Amino acid sequence: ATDRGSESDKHFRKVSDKEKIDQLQEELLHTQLKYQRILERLEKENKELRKLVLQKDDKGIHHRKLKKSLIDMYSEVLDVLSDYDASYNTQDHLPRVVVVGDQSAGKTSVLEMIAQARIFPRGSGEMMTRSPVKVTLSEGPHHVALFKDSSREFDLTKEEDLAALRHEIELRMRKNVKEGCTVSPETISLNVKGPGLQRMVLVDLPGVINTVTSGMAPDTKETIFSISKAYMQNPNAIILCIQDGSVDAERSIVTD
Amino acid sequence: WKMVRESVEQQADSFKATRFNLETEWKNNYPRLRELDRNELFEKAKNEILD
Amino acid sequence: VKEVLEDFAEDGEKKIKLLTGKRVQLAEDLKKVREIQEKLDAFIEALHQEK
Amino acid sequence: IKLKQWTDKQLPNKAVEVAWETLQEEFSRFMTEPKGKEHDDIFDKLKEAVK
Amino acid sequence: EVISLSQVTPKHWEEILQQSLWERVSTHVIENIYLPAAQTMNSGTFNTTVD
Amino acid sequence: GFYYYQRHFVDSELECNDVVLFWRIQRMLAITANTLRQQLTNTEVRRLEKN
Amino acid sequence: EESIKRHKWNDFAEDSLRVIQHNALEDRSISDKQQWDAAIYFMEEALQARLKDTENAIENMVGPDWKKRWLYWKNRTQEQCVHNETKNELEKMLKCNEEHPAYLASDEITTVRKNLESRGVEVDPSLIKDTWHQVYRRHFLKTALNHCNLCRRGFYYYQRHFVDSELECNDVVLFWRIQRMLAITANTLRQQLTNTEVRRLEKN
Repeated sequence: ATDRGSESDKHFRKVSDKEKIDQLQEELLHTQLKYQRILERLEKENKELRKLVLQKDDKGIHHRKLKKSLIDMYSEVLDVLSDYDASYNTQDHLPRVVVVGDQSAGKTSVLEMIAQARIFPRGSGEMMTRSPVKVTLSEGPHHVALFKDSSREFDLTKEEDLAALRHEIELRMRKNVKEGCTVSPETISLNVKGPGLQRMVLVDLPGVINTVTSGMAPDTKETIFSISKAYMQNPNAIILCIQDGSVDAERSIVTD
Repeated sequence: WKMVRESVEQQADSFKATRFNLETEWKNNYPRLRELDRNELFEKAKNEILD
Repeated sequence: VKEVLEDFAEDGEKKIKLLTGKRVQLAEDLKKVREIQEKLDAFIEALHQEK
Repeated sequence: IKLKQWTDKQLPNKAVEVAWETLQEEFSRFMTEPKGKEHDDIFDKLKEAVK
Repeated sequence: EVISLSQVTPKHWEEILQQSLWERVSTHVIENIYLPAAQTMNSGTFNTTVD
Repeated sequence: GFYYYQRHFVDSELECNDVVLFWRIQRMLAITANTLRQQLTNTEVRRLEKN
Repeated sequence: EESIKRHKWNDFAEDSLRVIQHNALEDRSISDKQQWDAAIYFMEEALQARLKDTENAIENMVGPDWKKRWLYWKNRTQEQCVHNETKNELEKMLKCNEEHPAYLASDEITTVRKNLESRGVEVDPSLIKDTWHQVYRRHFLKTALNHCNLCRRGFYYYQRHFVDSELECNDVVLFWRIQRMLAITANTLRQQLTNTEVRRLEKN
């Protein structure tokens, strides 16, 4: 048997079988048995195509006037331009409405009246917009909002969903800002539909300040304007200027 | 929307041009290989190094 | 080596430590430009038809 | 006298240096030396980083 | 006539440009570089004056 | 001998930093002329026609 | 024993040497005949040592010459005969073309196996790769020494820039640089020893 090839093969087979029942493999089996159940039982529900059919209806015949809205496709167009280039240059290629205003001028209330929903950060005597938020308005019988990055739809006729939407927007705004700073350029995309809405992409911008108030971080003054320029300079965009008309106009800065 | 009708068509023809423009440079850069990613490259390098 | 290459897996910077990253960025740009133009084409056709 | 002193206090220390340096060097060489014109250096950076 | 100007051979333009360019520096080349550079006992200082 | 220059053994041996200097400025002048010509013939002449 | 353990070499030398070594290498310029000859000497010495090692390995691997086989009855082993025939294959290749690089094609390995098998020699890719490594290194080093023989009398080609001239004597610069770098490293280490470390040793 010594120095025999077949005997060597048989010995190798035995040695490999013992390794096949090694503690590494045994622990792999034990952990795998739990893993087959962990992050599982979703699959059986997933097989259903009803959700897909609803998405098809949205894409194709939605049997409602809202279907195949051209502004709706423009929203996706601008989102994909943003995806192509973080840098402003290419985002400036295509038109949008960019809304700038004096800090605490009520600009979010204007954008809410235009959007016909309490979907913008609302507060008394405080910076409301700190990271720009682009909301696209399109006609539709269902007054609903949806984030680019989520699956939750917000009913814009009920306060619970409106407040959840506003505070989620606030949290996203904060998450776009580095620790210790207050203002950031990153744009939040929300697609809002409802009756009476016009075909209008609207970009809320960080409020501009003549000078920093003591409580606010100094950073913002240099940051805020730069961000505004990034979106304001778009040669294909409309500038919507929101100025506080209940104060001495000499103190305003947005018009500059 | 008037500004959109006037500017988006021109810039959409320009974006067809843009995708061909990316094709122009990209194919010269990587004629043999298309749309390679650094994570894919890492996996390939890991396999080669362990080999 | 397998452990070290797993640590390679964890860190993306450790993949672009040397700034020759054209591969990944170019691939991403190609795919995103194709999406841009695909959406702009339907938008422009809707301009022709819907308005 | 000389051999016993070296064996007790030197030889087992020189031999390990030789062997581990040899493994490190051959490990480096397999990962870097081209096998003629067919060598692909795309992962050479990653090989050196792993090493 | 403007179009005919476009038709002027590239070598014609390059010849005019180079001849004028050389007229503008050659006196400075010798007066400021060559004369002080060529008087050195160390060609490194010749090239240093040059640079 | 350009090689005698390469030797740079001693001043008595050929020390031809002079030829390399006039060569370098040859290149500078020729490339300046051709760059100016190219901008002229592909950028400035068409702008001239428009004006 | 104790005095040695109470001494340590200043580790900063590693960085200083890095600079110093570079400088000694940095001189790539052989300006005259004297340094040309010193350079060729060091190149010849360094390459001859490795060539002699390769030749001893090849003699053991291939076996005795025919003169030994009939005068001292140094008959070859089967492995030696196989290695001899594989060497003959690789050597005809290199004799026909001295420019061949170290690395062959894998199909070239298969072709070598096939020819050796056809003549009646048993060969596998590993025998070819080992034989190839030793044989190509011997060819490489002996060609380098013949290039030494030609460098010893090569200067006109570079005066004339003649286009048909194969000879280019650039390995000479490498071994010149390394000889001078060995000198500089040894001298720097000696100075560190004799002014800093030896007095610390006396104190210890």
